[PDB]
Amino acid sequence: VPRGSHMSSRTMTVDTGEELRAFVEGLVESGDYKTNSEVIRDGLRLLQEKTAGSKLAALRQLIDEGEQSGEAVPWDRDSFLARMRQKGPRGG
Amino acid sequence: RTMTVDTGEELRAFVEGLVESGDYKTNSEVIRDGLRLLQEKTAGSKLAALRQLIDEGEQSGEAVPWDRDSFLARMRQKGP
Amino acid sequence: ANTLVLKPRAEQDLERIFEYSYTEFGWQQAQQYISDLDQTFQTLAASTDLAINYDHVRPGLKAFPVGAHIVFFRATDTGIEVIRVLHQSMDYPRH
Amino acid sequence: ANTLVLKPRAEQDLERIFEYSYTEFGWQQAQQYISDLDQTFQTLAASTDLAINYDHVRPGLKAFPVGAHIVFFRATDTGIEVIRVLHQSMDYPRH
Repeated sequence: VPRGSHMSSRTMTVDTGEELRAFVEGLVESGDYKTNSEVIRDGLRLLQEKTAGSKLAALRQLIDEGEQSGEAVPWDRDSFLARMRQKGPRGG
Repeated sequence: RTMTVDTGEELRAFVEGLVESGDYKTNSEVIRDGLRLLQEKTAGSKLAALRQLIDEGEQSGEAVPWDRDSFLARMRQKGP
Repeated sequence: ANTLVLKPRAEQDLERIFEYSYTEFGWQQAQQYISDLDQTFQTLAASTDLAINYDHVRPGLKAFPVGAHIVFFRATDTGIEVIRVLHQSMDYPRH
Repeated sequence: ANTLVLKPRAEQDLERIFEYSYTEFGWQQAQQYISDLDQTFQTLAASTDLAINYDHVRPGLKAFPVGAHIVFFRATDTGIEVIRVLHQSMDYPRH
């Protein structure tokens, strides 16, 4: 990274549960995949593929669920952020 | 027991959208759905898959005597 | 003042967006992101010409981008009504 | 002394198993795990009766568990020849 700049790599820490964890481990140890990350990405590609053809239906459903969620009410930024602070200690 | 993974930007954003929509509770739930699909894809062909791994072992060269001391020395030498 | 109202589900979207940002980036960035969404909401409530026509999803639906998100809303007599705020990965743009 | 030889890919399996354990748990646990595998290899080289018949995968193939892994091997005149060491999630037990 050039000086005065920072890494912008972005990971996530996930709990796969024991059954799927062992599944991932076996795939890496067999040499079929190089890392846990490669296995997880293959899974996410399949999940993205499964729903790729129905994005319009999916968005309609999210919009409809918004429409059906109750009458609209006023928005206040400061009240929202107060409510967020009230949920627990906040830092950074 | 968790794992820290790099999904790359495209799939990371894919995961974020699914959590923020409320469709899934956490990043973990999204990842588990993906892994279920991957497990499902191969679930019906475990015998062929094992045969392929065994064959790849058989075809990997002449067997050599197991030398535990050499192995552990090599492991130490990598990134001491 | 032009009207600005939000469906309950849109508020819950904002909470999830805030929490997601907070986990990743901490308070200052997450609150700023919400503030930027707020600034966008105010602009859209004032200017009908900014709204992107999203009839192809639902008649009368409008969209507008902010950051990595899209505000989905309807025009009212006096302003806008926000229905959902979704990550841009959920978009279905007009073909 | 019974003989014990490994295919090159089985030795590479052991490296991957070592690295996986090392990343998660550190040196001591990874070395212990390899020690357990080594102790099992020695036991299998000594006692033909321990080997599980895995003809249903390949004729003459044998399996034996250690920890969360399976040693796949063949009997030789003087001991064993290890073909792969795989996580038990890769197993296909006899129908």
